[PDB]
Amino acid sequence: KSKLPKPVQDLIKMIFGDPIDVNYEKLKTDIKVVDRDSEEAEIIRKYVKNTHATTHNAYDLEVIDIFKIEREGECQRYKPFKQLHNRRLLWHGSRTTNFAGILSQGLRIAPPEAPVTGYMFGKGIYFADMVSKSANYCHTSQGDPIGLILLGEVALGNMYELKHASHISKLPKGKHSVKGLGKTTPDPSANISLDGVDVPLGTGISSGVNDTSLLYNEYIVYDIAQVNLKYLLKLKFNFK
Ligand SMILES: NC(=O)c1cccc2c(O)c(Cc3ccc(C(=O)N4CCN(c5ncccn5)CC4)cc3)oc12
Repeated sequence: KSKLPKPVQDLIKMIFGDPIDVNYEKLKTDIKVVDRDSEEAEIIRKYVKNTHATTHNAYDLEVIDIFKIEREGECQRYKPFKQLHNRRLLWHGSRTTNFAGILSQGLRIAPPEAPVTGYMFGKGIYFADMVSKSANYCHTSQGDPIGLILLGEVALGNMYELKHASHISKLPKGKHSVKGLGKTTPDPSANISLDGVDVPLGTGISSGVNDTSLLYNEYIVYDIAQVNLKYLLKLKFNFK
């Protein structure tokens, strides 16, 4: 029998579809349950509440569990970016069947053999500031309505801000990331800081950007070391 807390046991069962504690160790990730009552949990629930897009109206989201995560070796990998400016807490969704690999190997760039279809700025690691934009990538359904989503600290630095698809060969000198500019953005006046990381949990407003292909922002880094995975949420999708 497992010596892990029940919510972690349930997470492992979800990810692996060996004993629980053996499957836990395969993730090479410290997983802690975040207390419901805590400042962190309050902030995260607000981020989920406030950044569900109006056009993503097929479902609403309920947070079941919040986990704080620390991948083995992450501290030393992220160190060269830990002091870069413009570090933001951003969403990344993925199918549940991908999470064993994501936690054990981290988020990775798609290999050459994968289609570039779906990647408007070329292969990289993609994030949203609107929970629903990322939650769509969980590919949940009425029959399978529980999904997993990440919050990563992403070291964005100087952003190369684009409005139309462009598979850039290289970042311009002095740039660290790409930001796709959407028509709607979390209200920047509502940004808060959590442990030195900016959290854009404002309700969506018009960005005032015209001549753009994107409804909502997206953020791309091209070096896996610019990501520090921080939280993993188990979400209930309530389909309408
Ligand atoms: N995932 C997000 O939260 C996200 C956020 C904002 C913009 C995009 C945006 O344009 C994408 C692109 C995207 C493009 C292609 C795929 C895609 O098809 N993928 C294949 C499956 N996959 C995977 N398989 C095995 C191991 C690990 N991963 C994940 C990738 C998935 C997503 O994802 C976004």
